Amino acid sequence: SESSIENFLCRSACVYMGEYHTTNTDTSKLFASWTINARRMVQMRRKLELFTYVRFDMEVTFVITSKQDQGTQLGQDMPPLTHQIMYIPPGGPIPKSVTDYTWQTSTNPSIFWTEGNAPPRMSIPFISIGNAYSNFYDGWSHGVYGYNTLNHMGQIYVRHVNGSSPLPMTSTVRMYFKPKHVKVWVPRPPRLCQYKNASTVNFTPTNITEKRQSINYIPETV
Amino acid sequence: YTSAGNVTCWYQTGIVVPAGTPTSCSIMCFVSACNDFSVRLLKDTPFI
Amino acid sequence: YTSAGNVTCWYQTGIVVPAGTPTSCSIMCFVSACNDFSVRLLKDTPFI
Amino acid sequence: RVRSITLGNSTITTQESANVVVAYGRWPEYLKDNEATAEDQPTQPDVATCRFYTLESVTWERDSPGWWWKFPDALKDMGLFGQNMYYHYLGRAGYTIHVQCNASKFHQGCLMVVCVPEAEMGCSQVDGTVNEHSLSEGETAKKFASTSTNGTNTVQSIVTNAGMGVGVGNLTIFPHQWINLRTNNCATIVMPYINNVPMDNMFRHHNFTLMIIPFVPLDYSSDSSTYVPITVTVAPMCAEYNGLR
Amino acid sequence: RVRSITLGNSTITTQESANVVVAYGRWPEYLKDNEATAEDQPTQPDVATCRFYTLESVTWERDSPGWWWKFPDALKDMGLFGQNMYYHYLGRAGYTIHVQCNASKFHQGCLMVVCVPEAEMGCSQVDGTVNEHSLSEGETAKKFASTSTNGTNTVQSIVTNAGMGVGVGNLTIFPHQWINLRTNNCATIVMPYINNVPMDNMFRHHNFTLMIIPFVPLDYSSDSSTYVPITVTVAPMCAEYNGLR
Amino acid sequence: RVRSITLGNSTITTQESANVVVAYGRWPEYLKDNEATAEDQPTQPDVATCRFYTLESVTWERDSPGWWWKFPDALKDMGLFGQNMYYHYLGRAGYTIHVQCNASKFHQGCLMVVCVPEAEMGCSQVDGTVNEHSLSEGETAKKFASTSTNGTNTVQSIVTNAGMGVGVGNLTIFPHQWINLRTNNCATIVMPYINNVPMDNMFRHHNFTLMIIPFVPLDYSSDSSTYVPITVTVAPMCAEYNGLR
Repeated sequence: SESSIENFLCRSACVYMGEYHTTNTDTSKLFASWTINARRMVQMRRKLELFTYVRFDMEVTFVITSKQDQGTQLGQDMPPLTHQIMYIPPGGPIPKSVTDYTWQTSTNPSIFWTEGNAPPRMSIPFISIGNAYSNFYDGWSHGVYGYNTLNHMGQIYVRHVNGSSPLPMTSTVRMYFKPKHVKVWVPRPPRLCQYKNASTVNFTPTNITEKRQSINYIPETV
Repeated sequence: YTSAGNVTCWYQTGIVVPAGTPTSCSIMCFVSACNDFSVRLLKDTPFI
Repeated sequence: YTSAGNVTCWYQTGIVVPAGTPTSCSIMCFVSACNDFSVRLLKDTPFI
Repeated sequence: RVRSITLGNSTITTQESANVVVAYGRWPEYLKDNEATAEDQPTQPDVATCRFYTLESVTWERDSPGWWWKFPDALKDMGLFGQNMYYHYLGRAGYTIHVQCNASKFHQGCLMVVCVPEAEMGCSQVDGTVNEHSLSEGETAKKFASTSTNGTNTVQSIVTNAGMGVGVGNLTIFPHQWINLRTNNCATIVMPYINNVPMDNMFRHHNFTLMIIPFVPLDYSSDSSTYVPITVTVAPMCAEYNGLR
Repeated sequence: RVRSITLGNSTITTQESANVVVAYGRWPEYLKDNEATAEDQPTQPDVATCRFYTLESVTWERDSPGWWWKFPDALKDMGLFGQNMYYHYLGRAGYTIHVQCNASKFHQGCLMVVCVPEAEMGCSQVDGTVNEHSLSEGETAKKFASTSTNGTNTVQSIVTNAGMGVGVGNLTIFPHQWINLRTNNCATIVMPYINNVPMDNMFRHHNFTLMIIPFVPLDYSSDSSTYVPITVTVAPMCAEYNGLR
Repeated sequence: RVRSITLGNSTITTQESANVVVAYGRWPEYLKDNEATAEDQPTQPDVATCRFYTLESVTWERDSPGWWWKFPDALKDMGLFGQNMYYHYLGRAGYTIHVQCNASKFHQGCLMVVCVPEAEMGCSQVDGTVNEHSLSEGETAKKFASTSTNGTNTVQSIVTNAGMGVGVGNLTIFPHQWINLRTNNCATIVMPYINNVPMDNMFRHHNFTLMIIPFVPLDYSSDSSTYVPITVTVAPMCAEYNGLR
């Protein structure tokens, strides 16, 4: 009952933590971004690799905390801060500044949230023109080995929702991810070697198991 | 220092061959679970 | 320069024997006709 | 107690005491009619795709780590089934694979024969990428190694990790068969079409991989033959392509 | 065509094509109820007496005259069945004996396996008496000799007279089985309890004797193994003792 | 799976898995009654003609071209059936022929066993004539040669032409059986009486000829026996003679 597929896979986890400012002199530090896949979380990756094909919905919750920068200026009286969390489907426009037009496109779903309230949450369906996702692909992208374009799942972007000339602030977002209504096909053996990077199956050769003293050795009984 | 059962194998007779066959040989073991197996308290694995 | 089919035989693995058996060996072929065979225009044979 | 099987203009002979593994319980079949009714009409050759194709034999010696083939494109030069790979943009098929040995009662050894879907392989250099030639050579087999390999763009082919980063004793999770020279010398595996889409292009994707791996090495004594031949025969089943009209 | 048999926490494996000799047509059983109704109440262990006990293997070489064991007291150190021999004053039981060989098709030889009730043995000195150690050593086998023996208090163990003063070709009168390396390698004998009283004390009386005797010696050639192992396994049946309350 | 057959005061043992060739579909039988009703009355011995007669074994070595016997007169010294050949002026009979080999699983070879009616043979000299001794020696076999022979009055016995001027690969047109040391070692042929008259004299006519011819020579290795014995056993069936009263 605890070994069913749902109870084994449907569990929440922190998969990305990022920081972003209201004012800066880099302009890439003004927003945070994440590409959705399940290959940079080493514990979820291994449980997912026991199968060849998967199908699930996604649920994402966001925990967001702010701070005034230790730069100099005190005595402030500020209202609570507002944030915008945008999801981009596969085949959507990507922003490059925080002032871009794509933060207003009608087909990118978006959430507006102010601090002090309950943590925000959105639910994404199975988004693929194929019939399942694949954890393993023995092919070419059209050319990269092992990468097929049916596994695109979208992106998430987060910014502040101030007006003009805002006050300096630093925020941190943590994303909690959970698959739901899961189905799996074609079981596989468990990964025996350590993972080396996030896109390949590359590995250094590993021992089959650890040694004992002799082929007869059994430890003394208590 | 286990409190578990054990399995051992012994030579009852020895291996006998005709002329022209290899002298040494090998045995292989396979393990599996039977239908009445149960598990509880999902946790994290100690291998990665 | 025939316009006929052909048959060939290939070594997939090689022959493996124990100790004390002959090394080489032989194959034999037998031919026959199946029930649907027909012949026409009796003539003289070219062998005597 | 010998059966003779004819597919098309091919004939092979097997033993009626054979054992057959149907991969996941599923026999091959046509995608029925109406996944994509209107402008996706398929066609099927059924001419000289259903016929036995026999590759070259491989030679099992005392130190042989193993062999592997990729499917398809092990058949890209095989008569009509290979012609159809160039004329058509999409296809699909199941297969029947026979593996046979020729050995005596004075030999000994043990083989695993396994069919692995999506067998993605690793590079010999951890921050490298695999080449197209090092993954397959068509109807010629690639070889596993007994130690860890080097060189650029090569599959890391140490046989204990099977090129995939797992323990090779655990490949029994896939459709597999054992050949123990003591008790049998043949193996049949029937594989259906397995993908996450109904059809696909047959040149830049390897559906599955056939592997043959000795777990107990070949042994013989005084004047037996020093090798054993292994032979592989493949018959495509229920092949189907996009319509051209 | 292999059967797997479990008695208690023991498991062994045999072939389903076995042949079984039931000694005189009689299966073992309990003395029913009322030979000695009033103050002779028995009890039965049925706990870990019904279980396979396996002795050490013996080694059959080119010049092996033979082996013998005494029953009981070949089992006086065997777990619970041996504990019950010390706690109880009277007992009885039947037995199942399996004998197995491990040999190849390049070996040859022939064994007789016989169970002899009341196998009273003679001394090496005609006006002498036999010792208790020279009759048995428990779970270790005694050995027959190929010539006539000497020394005091020893059984005269020349193998042609089997220590009993008869011709050894005539022991087929007892429950017996042949093992011909050419055709089989196993033998099962089921022995009931045979005495002239219903119960008895198990320490100063040997109910029966198991003997194993080669009639055609072991032969092999160039680089086969030079010995063959023989293995004996015993399961007590319907054991029964005097009540203690 | 062994059968034991007794004819008269003879007993032989065969395997119940035998295969039997009845020559042209016809079992032997008596010419019924009334071909020659009035003054042609026959009689039948049925005493010690129906019984197994066993000849001497022949020795199959590495270079053995083959053997042949003539029927009858291979039995002119065989007890009663031979006495009847001298007492009676006309006769007839059918036969059952068993041929057996004694070989191991480490030997190899292949034999044809064929029964040929009217096997008229040619002379070694083209303008010559064959002798009576060179056609048969009774219960001793004649031998084929591996090259062409010479000398006066001798059968030209090169084995590829079988002494008859035909190709030896075509003798399968006659009642025949194959003995492949790999799969069987025995052959039974049941021959009826075949002539163009109902009875005949048994001294100046050879009804048929039994031939045994190796097509793949005997091979063995290191310390196996260097020969293989072949044994022939004959039982006459439904013998019948002219009445004497």
